[PDB]
Amino acid sequence: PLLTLEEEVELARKVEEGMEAIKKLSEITGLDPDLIREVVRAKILGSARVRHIPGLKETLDPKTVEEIDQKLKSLPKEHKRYLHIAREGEAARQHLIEANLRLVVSIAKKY
Amino acid sequence: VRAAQVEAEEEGETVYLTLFLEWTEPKDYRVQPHMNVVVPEGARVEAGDKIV
DNA sequence: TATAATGGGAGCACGGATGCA
Repeated sequence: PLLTLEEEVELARKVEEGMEAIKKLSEITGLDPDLIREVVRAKILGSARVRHIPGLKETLDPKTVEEIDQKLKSLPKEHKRYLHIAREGEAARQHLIEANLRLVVSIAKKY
Repeated sequence: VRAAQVEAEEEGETVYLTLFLEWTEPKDYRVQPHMNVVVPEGARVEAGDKIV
């Protein structure tokens, strides 16, 4: 179903604050923002999809995603907040992309 | 409103009651579509705490 | 990279084999 103004702004907000949260976890943990983002995304998408990203310096496998996930969950509550923020951020991103798919069709029909 | 403590002073044919009263005064806040509520239902806030 | 825009458009004839009622 198509979003509303409040829903759109909500998802957008969660996405932006999610990316900010990823940057925060990068500042805290000292890891690569791309790696953290890909791990969070991996946990959001679930066991359905795991694949190596060309940009990452390390290969992406469930062992690694578990290591990094448990490495993120070992943080204190205030630092563990950004994890939840990032997760809900990725979820919001998925819902946001899935919501706008009609626009793409309406644009592509002219091409 | 509920009366917590009641002090009574006897004067002539009358009594003067000093009432310690506790009540709640409601105030509405209209929320626009571009704003989000950061507080849960029935939560206790304080002075300076952000609601919306 | 910034008004908002959110579901398409075209277009005969007989056989064996299997699928279904």
